[PDB]
Amino acid sequence: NKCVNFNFNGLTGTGVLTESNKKFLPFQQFGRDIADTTDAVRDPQTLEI
Amino acid sequence: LDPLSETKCTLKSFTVEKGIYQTSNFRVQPTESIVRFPNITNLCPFGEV
Amino acid sequence: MTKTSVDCTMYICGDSTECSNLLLQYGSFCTQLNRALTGIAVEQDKNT
Amino acid sequence: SIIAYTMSLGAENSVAYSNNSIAIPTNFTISVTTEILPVS
Amino acid sequence: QEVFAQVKQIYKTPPIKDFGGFNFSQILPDPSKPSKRSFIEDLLFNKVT
Amino acid sequence: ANLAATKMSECVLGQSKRVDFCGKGYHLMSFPQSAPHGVVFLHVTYVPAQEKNFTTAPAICHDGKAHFPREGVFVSNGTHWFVTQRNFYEPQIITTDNTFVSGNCDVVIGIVNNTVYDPLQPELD
Amino acid sequence: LLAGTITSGWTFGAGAALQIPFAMQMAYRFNGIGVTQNVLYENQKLIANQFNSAIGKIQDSLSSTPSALGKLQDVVNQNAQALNTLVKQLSSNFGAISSVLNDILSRLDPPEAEVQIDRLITGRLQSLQTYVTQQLIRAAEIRASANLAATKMSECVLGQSKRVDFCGKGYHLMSFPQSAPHGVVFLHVTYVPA
Ligand SMILES: *[C@@H]1O[C@H](CO)[C@@H](O)[C@H](O)[C@H]1NC(C)=O
Repeated sequence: NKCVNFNFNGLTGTGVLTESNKKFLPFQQFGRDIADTTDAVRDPQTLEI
Repeated sequence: LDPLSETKCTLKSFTVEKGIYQTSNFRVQPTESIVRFPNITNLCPFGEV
Repeated sequence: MTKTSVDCTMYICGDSTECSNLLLQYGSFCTQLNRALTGIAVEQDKNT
Repeated sequence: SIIAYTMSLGAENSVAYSNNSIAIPTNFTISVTTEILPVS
Repeated sequence: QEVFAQVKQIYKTPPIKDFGGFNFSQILPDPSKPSKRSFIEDLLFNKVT
Repeated sequence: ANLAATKMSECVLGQSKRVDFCGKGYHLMSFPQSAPHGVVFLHVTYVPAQEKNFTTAPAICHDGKAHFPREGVFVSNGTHWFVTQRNFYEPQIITTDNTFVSGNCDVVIGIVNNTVYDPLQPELD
Repeated sequence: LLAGTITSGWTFGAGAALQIPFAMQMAYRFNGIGVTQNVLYENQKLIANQFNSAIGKIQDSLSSTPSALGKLQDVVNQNAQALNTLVKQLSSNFGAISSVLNDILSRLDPPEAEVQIDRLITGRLQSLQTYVTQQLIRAAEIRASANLAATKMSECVLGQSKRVDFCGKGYHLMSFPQSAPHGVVFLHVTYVPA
């Protein structure tokens, strides 16, 4: 819940993250909204969406 | 593979309205490249060399 | 009015496979310029 | 000072419809208006 | 404004729809307030997305 | 512009039963004048006022017959009945002239039994 | 706009609202088409059970039949379509090592990092001017729909219009409106000899 500049496993971006009910697949890394922009992130060190 | 799908991903639908649509273009492919220069009849003096 | 319909990859490039390999990264302008031309051919018929 | 308000459409008025009710005027009145339109 | 907003005074309709025999209800408002809209209207809003 | 060309071909040069095309109100005329880079149209019109509540009944009964009007409507003050036009009050006595007859007067709804002066009988007297 | 069409007939577009019982009203809207007043009063119910059956038939159309609200959608589709077309072009390098800026800076030194960007620009602005010129026009057209409608409500709804094929098919009696998301849908009632 803060505007931030982040790097997730080499993926770098800025924005505000939030806890999300989304269900990735055990291998999937990051979802992209239409326009293929970064949509969300499963956080590595706990692998949470 | 089949053209009913040559469209589908053009429109990006797994359904196709009644009606028509347009996908691609036809254009024949060529062959038998040709070159026919003029009568080669003005030569250099090599035998005289 | 007379309906025209165009094959961009034919005009900009003229059957030089080299070219089209450049237009892909100049984007999707190629399509639109057609879509706006079909959207005419559909109406200039409707008008009649 | 300043104000911020929702928009008033007009004066809420009600009419006396009835199977036996009409209304007719008795004196006329003229109006003059302006419809400005561009040409050039 | 040029289309729907011709008038300046907002009228209403009485409860007594003894309007000569017709049943205009299918257009008049719905006091149940499905957004104060009418029947032949609401369809036009849900039948479109 | 064309729209502004139509008005000086419809509203100025003539009368048009259309509303909100030659101004607000029942059109009567339209005097135009100029501009630097446009036109102006001065619309003269007809704005009703000084209303009055009346009571209606479309048709009338007499001799068991039903008579209707020709141009205008039927109204009544409390006891009398009169006929007049739809956009002005200048009432008249009902006659066999300003009306006409079709059918029996058992079907029309909202009717009100009345009498009819007829301008021939005394001319026989 | 309807609370006076029914009630005030059509006197609500020339000044004050003069009432009428909607029977004397249709009794006039017939006097325009060329029907004598009898044909209404003496055939009212048959005229009534028609008007009321006339709507349900429309219910099905707009309640059961899709494809009946096309044009209003062919407007939505485009405006949103070209939009994504603008969102999308932002991943077309337009002639550079990428379509992503922060990287291009984070990989080079200014000099080329400036021309790289000097190209990316030269297509975006071209991307925008394109969308725009596709958004003016489609916003001009929609006007002709409006200055038209504004001339339909002004005539068909607020009154009677003798114009054949303006308030629809037939000697027009009275046109009733209803609204919509981005537009209107009219209910034009007419006369049809049989
Ligand atoms: C008129 O309406 C009243 C209700 O206000 C009703 O009692 C009466 O029967 C109606 N009569 C006619 C002729 O419309």
